[PDB]
Amino acid sequence: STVPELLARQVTRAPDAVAVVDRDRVLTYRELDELAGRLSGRLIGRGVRRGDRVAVLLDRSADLVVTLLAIWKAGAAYVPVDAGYPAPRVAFMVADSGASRMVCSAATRDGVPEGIEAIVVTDEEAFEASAAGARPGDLAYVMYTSGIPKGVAVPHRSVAELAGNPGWAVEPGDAVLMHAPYAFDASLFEIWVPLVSGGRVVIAEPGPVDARRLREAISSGVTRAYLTAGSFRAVAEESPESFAGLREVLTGGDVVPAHAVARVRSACPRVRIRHMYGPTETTMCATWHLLEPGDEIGPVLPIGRPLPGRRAQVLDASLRAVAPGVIGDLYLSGAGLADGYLRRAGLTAERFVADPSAPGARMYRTGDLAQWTADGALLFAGRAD
Amino acid sequence: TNPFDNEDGSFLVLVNGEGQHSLWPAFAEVPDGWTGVHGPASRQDCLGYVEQNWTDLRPKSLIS
Ligand SMILES: CC(C)C[C@H](N)C(=O)O
Ligand code: NA
Repeated sequence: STVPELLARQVTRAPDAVAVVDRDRVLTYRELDELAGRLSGRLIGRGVRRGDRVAVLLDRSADLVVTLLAIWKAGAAYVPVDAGYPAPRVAFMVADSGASRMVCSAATRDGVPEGIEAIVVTDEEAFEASAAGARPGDLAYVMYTSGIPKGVAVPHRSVAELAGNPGWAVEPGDAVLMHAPYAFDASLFEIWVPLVSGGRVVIAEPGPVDARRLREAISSGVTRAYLTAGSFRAVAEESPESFAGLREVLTGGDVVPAHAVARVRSACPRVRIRHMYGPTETTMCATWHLLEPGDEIGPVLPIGRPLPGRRAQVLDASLRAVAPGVIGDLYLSGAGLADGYLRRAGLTAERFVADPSAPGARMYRTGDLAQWTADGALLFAGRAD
Repeated sequence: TNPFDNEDGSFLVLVNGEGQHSLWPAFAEVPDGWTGVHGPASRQDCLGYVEQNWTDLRPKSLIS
């Protein structure tokens, strides 16, 4: 599948439901689809073809969401560039990714590198609304690692396997706070999961989301929020009651101590807490651990169990599967794998390796160590380094 | 040491039906659906083979 296909299902089912809330501005599903079709028509009008890469340099906004969908409708892949990146990283990312055009706004226009086409998203041009369509094997985006950053090429099928995963349990009544950089794949949860579910994306006000702003967002109707591990740990230790009223708080990426989860559960008995694990190379997260309301975490916070549709393997140095309680190398397979690294065939062959458990398939080498519990959960055991 | 990261190990290059290439430790049985196309050889040799021979990361099914 593709996220545009999943979203089209929601546009058909409830065209007048709210899709995006950005300050005063509100977009319904139909309005989001129509706006994205117009910008898609501008891209097709310039000659953008399937597989082309379009960079994006925008502040978070309804226009950002419109732009990403529009690039997808045109058959292209987006290369998200954070407007806060220094100019050399912007220039490197654009050149490395092979992006030939860059959507920007009046405010970010000066950030487009010289020699790359600047497309100002608010400009109106004489092109008809058109869509070439997204296809599952086609490239959906190129997101860069925190290392020389590497460009991870992710196809539509993997983004949809993530965004449309039933385990998210996001409903049309949900409102998800959007504040993570759209250059980070946590934005897949903040943007695409609610939109494929019929819920709404709530664009956070400019600036970092702290505990006070989280409480204000919850009071205005936000039901689910993701925080980076660092931010979650800080709020969990300083003001764990600030999560009160959320249906679910999500975190992951860096180390989250069990104590931080325990503090939030103590202050907020009813909030679901989802701990997530996974590299960019396997599309946001590959395993997760959900602490149901009222339940206590205990001494170790698992990285959890593979998402539906995914598989994990813990192998020793001879590539043999180890028993529970034995530390080994963690490999990720099933849904969600990237195609590989742009311009780096060797590195791709070095980390997206043959999977002995599924004929012809690949598994991603995390470089992390883990162990199974007897009941099939995974505990992080450090870096293979 | 991780067997895929041992710079002094012996390695193969494997290819699947999609033309995707994989490094593989030569001591390990080749998984079903994969074919060895190079090696046993050093890790750098195998990676150089991949760089020279895997010119299009797109899966073959996509292109055809
Ligand atoms: C979204 C997070 C659970 C993990 C993210 N994919 C990362 O590599 O940092
Ligand atoms: Na990795």
